[PDB]
Amino acid sequence: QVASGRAYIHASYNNTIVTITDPDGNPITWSSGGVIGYKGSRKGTPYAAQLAALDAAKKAMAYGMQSVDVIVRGTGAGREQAIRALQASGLQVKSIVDDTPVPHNGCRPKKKFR
Amino acid sequence: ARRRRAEVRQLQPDLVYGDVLVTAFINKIMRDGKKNLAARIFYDACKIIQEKTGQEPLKVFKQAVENVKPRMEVRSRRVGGANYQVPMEVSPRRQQSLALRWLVQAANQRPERRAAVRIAHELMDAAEGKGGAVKKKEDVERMAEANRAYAHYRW
Amino acid sequence: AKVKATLGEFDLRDYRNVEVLKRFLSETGKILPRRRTGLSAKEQRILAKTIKRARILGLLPFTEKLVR
RNA sequence: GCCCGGAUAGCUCAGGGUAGAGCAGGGGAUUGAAAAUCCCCGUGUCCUUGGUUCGAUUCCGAGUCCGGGCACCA
RNA sequence: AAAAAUGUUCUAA
RNA sequence: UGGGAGAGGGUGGUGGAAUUCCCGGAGUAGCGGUGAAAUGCGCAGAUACCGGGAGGAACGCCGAUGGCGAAGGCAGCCACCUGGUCCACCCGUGACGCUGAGGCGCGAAAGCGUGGGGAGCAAACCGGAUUAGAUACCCGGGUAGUCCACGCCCUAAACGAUGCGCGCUAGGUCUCUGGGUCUCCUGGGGGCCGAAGCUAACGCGUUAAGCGCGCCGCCUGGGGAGUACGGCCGCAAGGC
Ligand SMILES: [Mg+2]
Ligand SMILES: [Mg+2]
Ligand SMILES: [Mg+2]
Ligand SMILES: [Mg+2]
Ligand SMILES: [Mg+2]
Ligand SMILES: [Mg+2]
Ligand SMILES: [Mg+2]
Ligand SMILES: [Mg+2]
Ligand SMILES: [Mg+2]
Ligand SMILES: [Mg+2]
Ligand SMILES: [Mg+2]
Ligand SMILES: [Mg+2]
Ligand SMILES: [Mg+2]
Ligand SMILES: [Mg+2]
Ligand SMILES: [Mg+2]
Ligand SMILES: [Mg+2]
Ligand SMILES: [Mg+2]
Ligand SMILES: [Mg+2]
Ligand SMILES: [Mg+2]
Ligand SMILES: [Mg+2]
Ligand SMILES: [Mg+2]
Ligand SMILES: [Mg+2]
Ligand SMILES: [Mg+2]
Ligand SMILES: [Mg+2]
Ligand SMILES: [Mg+2]
Ligand SMILES: [Mg+2]
Ligand SMILES: [Mg+2]
Ligand SMILES: [Mg+2]
Ligand SMILES: [Mg+2]
Ligand SMILES: [Mg+2]
Ligand SMILES: [Mg+2]
Ligand SMILES: [Mg+2]
Ligand SMILES: [Mg+2]
Ligand SMILES: [Mg+2]
Ligand SMILES: [Mg+2]
Ligand SMILES: [Mg+2]
Ligand SMILES: [Mg+2]
Ligand SMILES: [Mg+2]
Ligand SMILES: [Mg+2]
Ligand SMILES: [Mg+2]
Repeated sequence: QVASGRAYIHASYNNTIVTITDPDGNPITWSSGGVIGYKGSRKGTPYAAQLAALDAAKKAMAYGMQSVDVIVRGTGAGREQAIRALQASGLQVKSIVDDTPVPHNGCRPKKKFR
Repeated sequence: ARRRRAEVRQLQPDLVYGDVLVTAFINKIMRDGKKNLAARIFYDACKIIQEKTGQEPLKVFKQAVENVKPRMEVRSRRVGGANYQVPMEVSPRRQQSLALRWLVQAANQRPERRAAVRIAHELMDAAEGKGGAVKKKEDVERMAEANRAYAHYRW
Repeated sequence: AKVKATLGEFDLRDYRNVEVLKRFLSETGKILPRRRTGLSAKEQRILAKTIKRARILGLLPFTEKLVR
């Protein structure tokens, strides 16, 4: 068991996957818009990301997880709702940092993204 | 309406209880303009509720109405090309009107013969949170709780 | 508030001047524009190149994350 | 011929003191619709028979039927 | 941020 | 002569982000995807997170309405080699100039040959949806190819649809880059708005599409047709 950890919000226009780790980044537990029975387009909504975050923290706090540094990736509409949910869960959200991957003009995107 | 809103029509308080809520209700009982018929039905039902479970019926009537007011209901929206079930709260006006509508509506579902018995028995059940108009209101509130995912599409 | 003001006289090619140069990078590691830098056209090209060098020598970041 | 298994709602599949979930069914909200979605609703001797326990889906014994398995075949 | 194809010939008064 | 700006070109090297893959950890019921789906992927441990490794391509911010080039075209950073160009001084030569049929060289992408390389992407192709159909659009895969070297191809909305050079005919405004005496004056570019004038009009307007001269290329109604025949080029495709 551990007390402090990190909370990761991978969140695209498709879904929002929250995994709580430990100080070493090793996952303590995880959740997403699929762990709450949404399948399909719904998995990408703000409410889906809220329940996903609440199911993330309520699973991690159930391990003694008290303090989380919030690392945020992606740009999907469930992004802000996830951060809000983490401060309302009961966790001592000690930080929020946006670590969204951005290339320095590297690999050619799919046609969908050019 | 396109230009300005609709100005809500104020009704004359009914001559027995002095209540505009009773009036709107009697208007929901009324068909083809036969108001006095609908007046007798609401009032002959008012007697019965003063009998069966002796209580001030206006207080029972307002518990039925209160326990039928839906606080939320789905509505269809648009964005791109969709027609969702958007959970939107109900305006206090539409709150009251859906109750009055479903009250009479579900009361007329009931199987007893004469109307005032149907009206009285639903208002007795609905004042205790049972019967048709409740199972409809609750059901509406259930569907909105379900589509809380499409709540971000609320205006 | 522009950076050319917030600093005295400096050499736009000392790629080893971390204390001078880092003032020209946002909180998120990016080379500031002239609207922040305050350098001219010709000055801005010189600064960026010498910034770019210092990144290669590990003196400046290529990118930092964003804190709230 | 023996070992390992199943049998529970219409179809699948979950399981000492509940009889379950999903999909097919029905009304309903939805839409130009075909759907996806959202609500509720049904559908049991838990194969049968005897016992265990205060009581049986469960446990056991038996068989009834159907699965898997292996060996044999004069 | 776009569901859905088509309109026989001559005459356009 | 002394200077300046620049993604101008060629060669060698080299940095970080990012994606894919592999390995180890940790962790669990989904992920991904769309309008919604499905295909796909996932209890054989995926996705999401951390650490390690490999390899390829492209260079975020700077970055611009910017710069350079004859055009195509050129963008991390370092060095080497090389071109053009601009300015100052007014020092040298003495009309040595302009253009330019042929010729020669250069020439985006795609394509072709021989090797190599192959992360991502993606003609073809397969699958999923959509649809009356869907040999499409959307989704999951995916081989050329995209990348390198060398050799070919020589095409284009190769565009400013505006050949090159010179001279002449208001200014205002913005910008790049030199020089000055640094208000500002002056060069050389890049745009805008506009005098006169031009224009069928749109518009052009010292970056002319104005006024002139020189030379070149080209047009002569549409379709047939950039086809046929001939000829030349090319491995072919196909070009002229
Ligand atoms: Mg999704
Ligand atoms: Mg130096
Ligand atoms: Mg036997
Ligand atoms: Mg069955
Ligand atoms: Mg069989
Ligand atoms: Mg459309
Ligand atoms: Mg036809
Ligand atoms: Mg010189
Ligand atoms: Mg692993
Ligand atoms: Mg599968
Ligand atoms: Mg297992
Ligand atoms: Mg599985
Ligand atoms: Mg490799
Ligand atoms: Mg002289
Ligand atoms: Mg002389
Ligand atoms: Mg070529
Ligand atoms: Mg090529
Ligand atoms: Mg090749
Ligand atoms: Mg692909
Ligand atoms: Mg198909
Ligand atoms: Mg297809
Ligand atoms: Mg078909
Ligand atoms: Mg594809
Ligand atoms: Mg391939
Ligand atoms: Mg080549
Ligand atoms: Mg152009
Ligand atoms: Mg031409
Ligand atoms: Mg010419
Ligand atoms: Mg130029
Ligand atoms: Mg100028
Ligand atoms: Mg004029
Ligand atoms: Mg003329
Ligand atoms: Mg006109
Ligand atoms: Mg005009
Ligand atoms: Mg003009
Ligand atoms: Mg001018
Ligand atoms: Mg012709
Ligand atoms: Mg030909
Ligand atoms: Mg041709
Ligand atoms: Mg021929």
